[PDB]
Amino acid sequence: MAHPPQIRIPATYLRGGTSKGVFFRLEDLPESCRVPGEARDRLFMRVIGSPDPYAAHIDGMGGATSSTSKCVILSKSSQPGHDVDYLYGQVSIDKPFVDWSGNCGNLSTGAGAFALHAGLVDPARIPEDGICEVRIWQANIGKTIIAHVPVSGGQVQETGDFELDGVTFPAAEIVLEFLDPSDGGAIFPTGNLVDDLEVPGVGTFKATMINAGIPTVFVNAEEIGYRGTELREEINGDPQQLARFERIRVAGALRMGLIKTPEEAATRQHTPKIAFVAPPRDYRTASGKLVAAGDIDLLVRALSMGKLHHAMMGTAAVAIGTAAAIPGTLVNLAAGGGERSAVRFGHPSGTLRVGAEASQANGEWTVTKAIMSRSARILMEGWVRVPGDAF
Amino acid sequence: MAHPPQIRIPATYLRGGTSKGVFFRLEDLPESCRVPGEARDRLFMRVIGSPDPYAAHIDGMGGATSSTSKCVILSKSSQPGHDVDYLYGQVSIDKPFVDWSGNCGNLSTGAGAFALHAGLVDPARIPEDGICEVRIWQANIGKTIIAHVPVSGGQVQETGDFELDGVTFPAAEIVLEFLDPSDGGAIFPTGNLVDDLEVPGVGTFKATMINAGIPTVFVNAEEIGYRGTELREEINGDPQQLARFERIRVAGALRMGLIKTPEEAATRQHTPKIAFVAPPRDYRTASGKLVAAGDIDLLVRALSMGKLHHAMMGTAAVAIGTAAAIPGTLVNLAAGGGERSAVRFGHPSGTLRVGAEASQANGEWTVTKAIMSRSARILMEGWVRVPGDAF
Ligand SMILES: [Cl-]
Ligand SMILES: [Cl-]
Ligand SMILES: [Cl-]
Ligand SMILES: [Cl-]
Ligand SMILES: [Co+2]
Ligand SMILES: [Co+2]
Repeated sequence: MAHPPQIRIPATYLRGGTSKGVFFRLEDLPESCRVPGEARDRLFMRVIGSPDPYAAHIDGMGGATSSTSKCVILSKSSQPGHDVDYLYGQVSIDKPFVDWSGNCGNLSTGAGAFALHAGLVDPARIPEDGICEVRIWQANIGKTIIAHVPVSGGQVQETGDFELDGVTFPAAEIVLEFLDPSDGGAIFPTGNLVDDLEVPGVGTFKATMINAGIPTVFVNAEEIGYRGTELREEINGDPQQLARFERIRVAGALRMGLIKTPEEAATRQHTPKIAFVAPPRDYRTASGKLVAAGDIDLLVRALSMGKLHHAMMGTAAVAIGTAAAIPGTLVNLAAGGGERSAVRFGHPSGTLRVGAEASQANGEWTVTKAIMSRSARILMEGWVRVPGDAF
Repeated sequence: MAHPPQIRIPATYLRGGTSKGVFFRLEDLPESCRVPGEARDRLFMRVIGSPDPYAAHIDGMGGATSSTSKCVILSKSSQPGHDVDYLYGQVSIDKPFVDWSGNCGNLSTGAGAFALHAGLVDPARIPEDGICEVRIWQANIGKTIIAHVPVSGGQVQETGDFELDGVTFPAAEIVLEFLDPSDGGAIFPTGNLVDDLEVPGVGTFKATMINAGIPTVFVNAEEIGYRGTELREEINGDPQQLARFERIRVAGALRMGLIKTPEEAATRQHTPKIAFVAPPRDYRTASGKLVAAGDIDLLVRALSMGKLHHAMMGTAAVAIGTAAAIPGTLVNLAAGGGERSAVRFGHPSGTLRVGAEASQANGEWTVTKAIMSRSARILMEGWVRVPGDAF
């Protein structure tokens, strides 16, 4: 017949962190799609509803945003010491293209949960009640992610009271550890944990300039004239303040070797970031919610693209966690000094717990872990349908 | 336990026309949700991922647009001469509200298909191969919709080569008939099928002013200086042309009693619409595709909000079909006159087949049917999950 029925493909549609994706077990895919290739790419384009000239994904599982135009394959890992191989495809909205070159750290959370819903983890590793350490081989980039997935009654504990910025409703916390994570080069491009940063016409300030997550210039709130508790309204409305921060950011860029000249910074607004830190202090948000000093290890405020950020940027959260873990940095010192392999920092809209491990050898630091918390949940499970001739 | 597992609710996620919705059988809903009420509303808010302050529906089935924030309940009809009752809930994105007062004609297409996937139609009515006449009681507004759903092998024929504007991929055609469809009042507010419309400083033109679908002023292309084949670029770049059309539109508004004064039209830009018609003629689109005169019954071009529309507005498509069916209107005459209970018209980007039936009694016309074609397909089927405490 000219128009056979659609194919039904077992799938699970999950929220993983602040993204949605359609998840497949490798064995559930059509035979032609069980290796990488054009069939697989076509299949996922079609599941998602791409390429779409209307840019709306009305005819597929996509939501017409980068956060909602994603497919994931999990399989039992061939890689020693791992439970699952995790492959992530970013489906272009308007072009026929599936990009396999990246990772989605948000969908990693979903990979750990799905590994268990999918039956891909050795049951010797799954408690009746507790935590399952799901060992994920990120197959796109060749790196390990450990997802500590809570379990009740032998099944993933999905529900709970853990809040994640950008996730409307609270759910159960899944802690992720990115092992040996990888603008490359030295963690401390100046070779020092703290430098005297000269900012022409502004001052000379202590600063930690760190390349971890994202190149970031950190300074002490107090020294640059801030309390560390400031919210967006008291900064983002004063161009004089904002211009001053940019001067510090440019000075650090120069000192970090990210630009050769200060005018080069006009056209390099994304990195480095600029943030200021302080020891903990009670403060209230713009919303009205109180954060007590006892509840946090330090305060951090960061600017992105010339404005104070409302919470914290993802890669900058990694820079904080990394800097906190390395004793002697301004972030470490703000958090109390000594060992700080996990810290909870207060940002304008709430608090965030991050962590890191790092080691030293001939002055030279290596980051061995990035640690963060996210959540995941199943939205729908069953089968996706596509036309059989579409791939 | 403090956080029980999510509930799994049997559901089907379908595209119906140019919308997506989550479809339920009434019997599959939790007991508390099998009558209208707060539980049901909460359930659907939660399935969709509302209310969402981020306006992104990352934590639900919604797509954060009005077209993708919809839930549907079908049940076996209690209403004599009907197969299913069809209830549609529009879920607000940012407020906790489900609106049950409207219909979605696009999701009607999905209602007819789902009625069959859901097993809700008497099998005496379903062929092995042919068409199933699904008789839908639109429970929100109290009206009948007949969906002619194609069937192969005793199952809905979903796939096919029928194109619908706003639907990325072709699928099988489902013809819908809206029985006794219902700015109300007379179909012809002037009492005439054609009037002499005086447009100050522009001219006096034949016009059909019809209230069906939407109040529309129709004129003959030739008389107002157009060929009827014009595309957007040759009109939408000339303010003098656009101002002239608006004068005609205002003249018709006045004559239709929709405004008391011409200045009132400055703040009433949505109705009436203004369109011009012509007998069929070959033309090429901006894309480059040729439409032959033999393939169409007439040409129609409409303006909305002061600009030539790229195809045709939904409610204006109904006005065309209705006017075509009523012998003596300019639309009927453009289409060849006589009986025209279905017509295919050529618009700037393609062609559209619409239909109507109407009857006359003491000069007074009543529309008994609106007929149009759409398509539907299942995107995913199985179960949605929500937290059990969410509703
Ligand atoms: Cl195959
Ligand atoms: Cl496998
Ligand atoms: Cl219940
Ligand atoms: Cl029922
Ligand atoms: Co709770
Ligand atoms: Co085809």
